[PDB]
Amino acid sequence: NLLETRLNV
Amino acid sequence: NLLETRLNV
Amino acid sequence: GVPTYLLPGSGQFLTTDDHSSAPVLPCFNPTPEMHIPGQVRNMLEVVQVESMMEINNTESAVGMERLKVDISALTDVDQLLFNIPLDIQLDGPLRNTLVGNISRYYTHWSGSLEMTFMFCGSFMATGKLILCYTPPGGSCPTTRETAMLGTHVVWDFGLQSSVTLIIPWISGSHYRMFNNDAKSTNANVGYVTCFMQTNLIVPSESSDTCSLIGFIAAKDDFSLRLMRDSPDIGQLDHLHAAEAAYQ
Amino acid sequence: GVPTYLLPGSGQFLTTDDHSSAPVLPCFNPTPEMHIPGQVRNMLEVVQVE
Amino acid sequence: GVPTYLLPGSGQFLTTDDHSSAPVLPCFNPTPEMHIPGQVRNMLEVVQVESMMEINNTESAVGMERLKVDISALTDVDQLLFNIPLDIQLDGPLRNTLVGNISRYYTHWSGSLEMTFMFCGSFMATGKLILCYTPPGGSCPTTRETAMLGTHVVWDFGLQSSVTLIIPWISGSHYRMFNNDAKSTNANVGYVTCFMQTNLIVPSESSDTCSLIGFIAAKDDFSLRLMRDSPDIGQLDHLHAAEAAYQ
Amino acid sequence: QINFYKDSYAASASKQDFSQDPSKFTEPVV
Amino acid sequence: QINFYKDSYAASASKQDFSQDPSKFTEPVV
Amino acid sequence: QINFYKDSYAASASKQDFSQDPSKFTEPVV
Amino acid sequence: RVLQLKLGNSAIVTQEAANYCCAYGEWPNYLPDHEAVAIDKPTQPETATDRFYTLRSVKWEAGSTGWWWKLPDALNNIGMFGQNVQHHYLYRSGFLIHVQCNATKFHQGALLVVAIPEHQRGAHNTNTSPGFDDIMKGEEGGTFNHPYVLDDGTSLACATIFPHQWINLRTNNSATIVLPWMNAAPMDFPLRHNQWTLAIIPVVPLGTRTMSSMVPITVSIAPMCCEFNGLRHAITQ
Amino acid sequence: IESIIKTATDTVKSEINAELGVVPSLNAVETGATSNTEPEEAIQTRTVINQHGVSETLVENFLSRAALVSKRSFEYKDHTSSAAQTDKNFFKWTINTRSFVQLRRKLELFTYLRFDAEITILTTVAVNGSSNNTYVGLPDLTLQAMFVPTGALTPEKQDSFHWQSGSNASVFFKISDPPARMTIPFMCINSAYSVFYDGFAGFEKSGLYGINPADTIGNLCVRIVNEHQPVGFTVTVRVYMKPKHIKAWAPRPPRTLPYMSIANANYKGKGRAPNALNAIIGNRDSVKTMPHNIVTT
Amino acid sequence: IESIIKTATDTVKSEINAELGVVPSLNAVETGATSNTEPEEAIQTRTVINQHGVSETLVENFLSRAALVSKRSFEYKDHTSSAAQTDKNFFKWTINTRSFVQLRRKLELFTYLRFDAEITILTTVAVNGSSNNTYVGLPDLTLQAMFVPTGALTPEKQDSFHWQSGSNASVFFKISDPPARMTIPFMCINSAYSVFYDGFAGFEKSGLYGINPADTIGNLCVRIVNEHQPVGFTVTVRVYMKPKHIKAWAPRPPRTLPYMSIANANYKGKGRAPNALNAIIGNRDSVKTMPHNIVTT
Ligand SMILES: *[C@@H]1O[C@H](CO[C@@H]2O[C@@H](C)[C@@H](O)[C@@H](O)[C@@H]2O)[C@@H](O[C@@H]2O[C@H](CO)[C@@H](O[C@@H]3O[C@H](CO[C@H]4O[C@H](CO)[C@@H](O)[C@H](O)[C@@H]4O)[C@@H](O)[C@H](O[C@H]4O[C@H](CO)[C@@H](O)[C@H](O)[C@@H]4O)[C@@H]3O)[C@H](O)[C@H]2NC(C)=O)[C@H](O)[C@H]1NC(C)=O
Ligand code: NA
Ligand code: NA
Ligand code: NA
Ligand code: NA
Ligand code: NA
Ligand code: NA
Repeated sequence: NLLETRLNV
Repeated sequence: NLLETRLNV
Repeated sequence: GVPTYLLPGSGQFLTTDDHSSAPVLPCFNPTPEMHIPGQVRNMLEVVQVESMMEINNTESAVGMERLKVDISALTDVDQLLFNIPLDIQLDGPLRNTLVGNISRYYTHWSGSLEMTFMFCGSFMATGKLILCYTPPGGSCPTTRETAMLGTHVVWDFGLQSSVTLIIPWISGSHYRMFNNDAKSTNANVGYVTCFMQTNLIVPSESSDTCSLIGFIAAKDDFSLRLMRDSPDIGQLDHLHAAEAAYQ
Repeated sequence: GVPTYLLPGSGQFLTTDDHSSAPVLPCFNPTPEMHIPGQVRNMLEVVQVE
Repeated sequence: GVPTYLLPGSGQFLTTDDHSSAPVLPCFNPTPEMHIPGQVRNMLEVVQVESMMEINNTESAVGMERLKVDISALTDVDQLLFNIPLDIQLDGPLRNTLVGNISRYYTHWSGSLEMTFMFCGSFMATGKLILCYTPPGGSCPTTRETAMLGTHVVWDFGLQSSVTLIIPWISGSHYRMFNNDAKSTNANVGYVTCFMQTNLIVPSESSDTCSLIGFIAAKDDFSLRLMRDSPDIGQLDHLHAAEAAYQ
Repeated sequence: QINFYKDSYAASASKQDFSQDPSKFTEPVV
Repeated sequence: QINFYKDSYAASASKQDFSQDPSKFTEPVV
Repeated sequence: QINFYKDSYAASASKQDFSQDPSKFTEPVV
Repeated sequence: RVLQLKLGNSAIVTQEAANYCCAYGEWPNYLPDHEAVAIDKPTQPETATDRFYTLRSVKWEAGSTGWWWKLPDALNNIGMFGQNVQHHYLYRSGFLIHVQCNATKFHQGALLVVAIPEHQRGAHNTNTSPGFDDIMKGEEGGTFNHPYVLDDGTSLACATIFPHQWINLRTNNSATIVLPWMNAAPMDFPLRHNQWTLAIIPVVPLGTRTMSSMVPITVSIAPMCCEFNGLRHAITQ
Repeated sequence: IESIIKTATDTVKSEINAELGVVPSLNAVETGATSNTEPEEAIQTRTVINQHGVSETLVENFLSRAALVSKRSFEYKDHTSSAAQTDKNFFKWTINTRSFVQLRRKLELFTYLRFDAEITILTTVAVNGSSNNTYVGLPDLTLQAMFVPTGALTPEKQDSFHWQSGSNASVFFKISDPPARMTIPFMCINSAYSVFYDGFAGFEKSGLYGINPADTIGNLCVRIVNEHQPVGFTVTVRVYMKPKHIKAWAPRPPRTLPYMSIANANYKGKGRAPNALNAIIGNRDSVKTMPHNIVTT
Repeated sequence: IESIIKTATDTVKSEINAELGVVPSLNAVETGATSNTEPEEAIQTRTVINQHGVSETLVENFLSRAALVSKRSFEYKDHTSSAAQTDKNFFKWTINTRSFVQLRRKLELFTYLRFDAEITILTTVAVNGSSNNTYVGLPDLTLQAMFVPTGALTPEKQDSFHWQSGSNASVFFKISDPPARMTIPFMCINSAYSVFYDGFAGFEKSGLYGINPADTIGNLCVRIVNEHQPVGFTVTVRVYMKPKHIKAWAPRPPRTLPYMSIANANYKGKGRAPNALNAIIGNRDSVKTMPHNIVTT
């Protein structure tokens, strides 16, 4: 998810 | 209520 | 073994408790400290910094216009310019300030306040104003000869741009108290009023209308107690993307 | 850990008990004392008045 | 008796706890200690030993062939030979090494690494190579005049068989962090590249193709923290003969 | 007496002030 | 204050640093 | 550290031996 | 009231200053050996990088909302500072900022000049985060959409908690601020994170009844104690 | 200049003043300093000895309170026919302080923070209320909560071999116990957490603004350990966080407009004042109108 | 040379070198020693004072964690008509570390080990889900666990006179208690356990390779103490082991291919890489291909 990776889907 | 504000309704 | 017995309160969870508890990661070494600018250790350090009052809280003032008061030349003597309510717990010109925002996490307060005003007209503009604080007991004064009987300063515009009015702590009790009642003898602070002492006088090439910015802060005699959830924030739903924390 | 056992009376609430208990408001500073006339410390002081 | 009360956490079982507990066999005498070679006391002792990198991780290389890189004479100057990704948490040439295997039981790491290369051609073979480390920020370099701007060593083949490249700790933060994201500013280490500095030159009776073996280890500035279950092992079923323990 | 809390107002009751002066109620005259 | 754990980060809260310097926010001028 | 049992093997874990010698694995040569 | 600043081959004088501000009471310095992380010997260019650079001027109009620039982003392509940024993985510095605006004794107006640490912007009336081109403006900088809430849902009225000065046209014609290194790490990659944002906001609008003239605002910035680590080939934005 | 302060400041007695060249009520706001005018310089004062304490506004007291950070409800039952999106007797949560607004606004008063985190887990159960079911009593279930680092592999089903927890920390607890409790250390790769982050945490141009994964503490993976019963129940798990051993830097303007999203600082405001985009304070009729004016009769 | 090490090593500042007869970057791998080249000899360095701790990689911390070693489920009921192979209200287990792979791989990093073993026993229950049964609530049963030495006689039925436990240690515990706990001492006939054994532990040629019964700790014999109820239940027992007071010798290459059996080191590998017999690391297209290469636009 975005909190772990800072990528959107 | 009257105990918090000392006003009657 | 040791003979023992359990007290009332055994097994409860109190959110303000203070105990040691089991470490998740044994033998863990946290990252070394390094110096960082701007450390804060008591919230009373923040409360002593000046911030802008929203004095022009009126239906026709939009955005940044709410943060300044405009003054112009008058043709009658002794006239009232504006007034400010002083109750630091309630909504009003003082609420969205450093002192207002921090005070609304607490329920009781004590100590002196200062208001500072800056003149933003041209260099060629001149004038004198009187700033008054009236202790509580009845209605806000509407005339200069009533208001000048209270605490006041007379301000001359000049090379120094700005003036301070002290609002001294004058209270029967050690603290004032946040009820939801503005007219309580435990809550009401009195009033601030501003009048012309002379007139705003400018030459033809200056702007005929000039502005004041007003600021507020606490002195180092100030104190706060009885912490509570702030009334300045709240929610009725989960925020956008809140389900993503479970994915 | 410490080996322990519970006595008879464990978990009861007795209205005449005398123990410490958890503070609701941490770091709270109560209002300073000032002198007030007419302090009373034993109810036998009142009983001696006509 | 002693007056007592129970805290939150009473009766829980935490797998990382540390307490005394009741002995099953009272008055038992364990077997005397004797000296045994090779005692280990910190896992950082194992991590400092060199082990082979799997640089040739390609579809056509089978078994032991994956552990060596073959080089041959070239007819163009300055040519690229191979490159190595450096992210010690991820799958790749570094993963199945003493430093790789132990690091994957942890989540954070810090400190310097060394790569050592051994030449395995004939005595009559000669050549020079350049080994480069590039700090992160963009794409891996494809040309010698780009790669030589970074940290590097120039290696001459001779009576000493082997050379060391130091990969120094160069990081903004005290530790790097195992996300599952190779392109993170908290995880990426940069690149290693190898180029011809001259050429591989051999006589007609030597083999025309010669091999390198590459090794990696940590220095004694290295550290690991935040332990976790290793991703290198797992099961979907009970093993064969597991029911026999209940017979 | 057992008290491990940080704030002094958490403590047990105070049953040890034996001082008196009846004369403030029985003899308030010159 | 009671702490039998081996790691110092397990301990109770630290409520005893009364040091201040308002002047880094109120007077940041020469 | 709390231990009221009579046998020493009942005790809590031993996390305090910081001694090392890498050279028995890194430099086993004359 | 009167001030001279001198760094490298550059000097600035002003006859109408109002003291100057040192952020949080601290002054720039090089990274000491007990706080360091990267082991390579650093590049320290001194007078090649530690000097005033002047940006394009902007026009103060009756309807202006205010202006902003991000650091180090606004300097990453200028002079020998830009060349050292493009060839190294890591950077560290302080800054000295000087803001200039003059008008006649018949003009009125007031500017807030404020340096904001970690100014993470919000977008208006959408759930989607700001894009790369909303944030990375370079030398040109940007303008405020909603200065009354600082473009982040907070407030202009409380912005005086940050390092700041005012330009009040009847009082002074310049503002000066000194900034230390301000980050959770000892060094950073300069092409992806900005430590500071300079903001200039017209709280009292420009006014006069005299002859109309164009009234510009001008920004000069000097890096202080620059250091660079991890040398390699050049990468630009 | 640093000093030790335990109470509010005393007041000194003061006299008449009339003195050329001296004007303590005048100030220069343009410098950026706050006014240094004292009460003794503005009015005649008495002597006052001030005994008011300042400890309830210490930063450790202000932030060190257990606040709600997660609430999750799921069905405990035979999941053989459930859809792909359902929590099938277990769930994953990424630890964050972004989702419940009272803790979020308090942490956002600062730019950088360093703390250890005390975690408390509270569980409750109820019988499923569909018309096939009577009430039957409530089961004393065992639960497992496993800590997993940011971005690492998590379990895919209730009976996965991943729950063997060979190096990960796990806590096992029953519904009849007091709430479970443990402390997570300050785990950042930097010397402090960044509360706000003005950048893009990747070497390419493409990803999200303003999120740095180095500030994400980790994951909790939670399951019921018991097999399913013949009847269904609903289980709710609540997580509380208390910061402790706190250091804080660079105070900030408070949030005024409502929060929109966990991911960013985006804004819209209320439809009308207070807390609207164009008006934060509620209106009055004019700058001469006193809103709570006392009427005497 | 032995020494006390509590933190990672410091770095010293270094200058330009140009010196005949001296080549610290050249080495002789054929000797079997690891390279002794230091960073100060390879590049110009600064001074750095390193405060990073090394305690989380101590052998006692690495191995001393409670891990799952047995899970057994059985039916609590009237067993009058059950088959000969069924667990009839009791079971036998031989203590081993061979069956759950996370603990097995960690112990197999070493050749010899000496430790005491802390044993924790966790029990859960559910109503049998056949269509004759409604839910009814759950019983608070008493269980007995009896220690029996390797190869000694074990009980044959739930009500056997062998459960009288006249010299064997037994622990009695209820489902409503915290989990049961006890410590077993280091019991080997030798000075350490053998993790691997290259031999045949019998004087004839005929038996199994690689198992030495001197390394088998013992048996747990477990029963429900209560008589059967009128309705059936399923009971599950989980056993956890934590090693403590540890010494370890002669470190080894880690397991790469999946385990096949509890009895031996036999291997097969995955069908395709990673962890296949002919390829341990996952493939890339060539030795010049960079797999996570950063793209700038
Ligand atoms: C993460 O990415 C999310 C997905 O982004 C889209 O998909 C990717 C793959 C790319 O193609 C990308 O370029 C796309 O943008 C992103 O979520 C999206 O965010 C936008 C902007 O807020 C949403 O747009 C708004 O949509 C509503 C209508 O919603 C209905 O229809 C959509 C399908 O079109 C359904 O999915 C919804 O469930 C609803 O049924 C519009 O009303 C709204 O405004 C318009 O209307 C008003 C007047 O009412 C006008 O004033 C405006 O000018 C507009 O004309 C927006 O258009 C979009 O719906 C949403 N998509 C999805 C699938 O969620 C997310 O924001 C990113 N996250 C972060 C943290 O950045
Ligand atoms: Na009130
Ligand atoms: Na990663
Ligand atoms: Na802000
Ligand atoms: Na005092
Ligand atoms: Na050291
Ligand atoms: Na082997």
